[PDB]
Amino acid sequence: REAQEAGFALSTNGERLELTGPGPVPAELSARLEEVTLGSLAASAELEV
Amino acid sequence: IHLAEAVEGLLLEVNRLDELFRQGSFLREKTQLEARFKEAREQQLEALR
Amino acid sequence: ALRRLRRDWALHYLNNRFEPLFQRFPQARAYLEALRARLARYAETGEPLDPAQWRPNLLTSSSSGTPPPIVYEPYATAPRLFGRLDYLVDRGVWSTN
Repeated sequence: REAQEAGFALSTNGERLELTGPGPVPAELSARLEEVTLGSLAASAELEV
Repeated sequence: IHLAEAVEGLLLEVNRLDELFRQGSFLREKTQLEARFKEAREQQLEALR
Repeated sequence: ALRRLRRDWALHYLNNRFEPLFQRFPQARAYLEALRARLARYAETGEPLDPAQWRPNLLTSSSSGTPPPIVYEPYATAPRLFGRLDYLVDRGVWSTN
C-alpha cells in the first residue's frame, strides 16, 4: 500500500521483493522494502524457534 | 557472579544489534547512503555518456 | 562505508548498554570495553561471536572469609595445584578458550 501511494506495485520474486514504477524508487520506500524483507527473514527464524 | 550475568546479557545483545539493523531509522540511513553512492555513480556514468 | 555505519550505529547503541556496566564494574573497564569492541565488530564484520571466548571464567565461587578458603591438596600435582588449561581438538587441531 505505501508503495502504491507512491505509484509502485510490490512485485515478488521469492522472499525478495522489487518495486514497479517510473524512475528510481524513493529512499524511504526502498528502506521499507529491505525492512520488510529482513523482518520476514527474522520472523521465519523466530517462527522456527 | 553479577559480572557473569551481565556478560550473559551482553552476549545476548547480538540479537538486539541484529534487530537494530532491521529497524526503520538505521535502514533509512543505509538507504540514503547507497542512494548517494548510486546517484554519484549515475552522475559519473552520465558525464561519460 | 556501510560497514562503518553498522559499526558506529552499534557503538552508539552499546554505549547506553555499557555505561551502567561501566559504573557497576569499574574494575572490568578493560574487559567490558574489549567485549564491546568485539560486539561492534560483530556488527560490521558479521563474525559470529562465540560465547565461550568471551564469557568470564569465574574460577571459584566467592568466599566470605569465614571460614577462609582452606584448600588441602593431599595429592599435589602441577595441574591440581596451578590448574590446567584444557584443550579441544577440532579436526585434530588443538585450540582452547
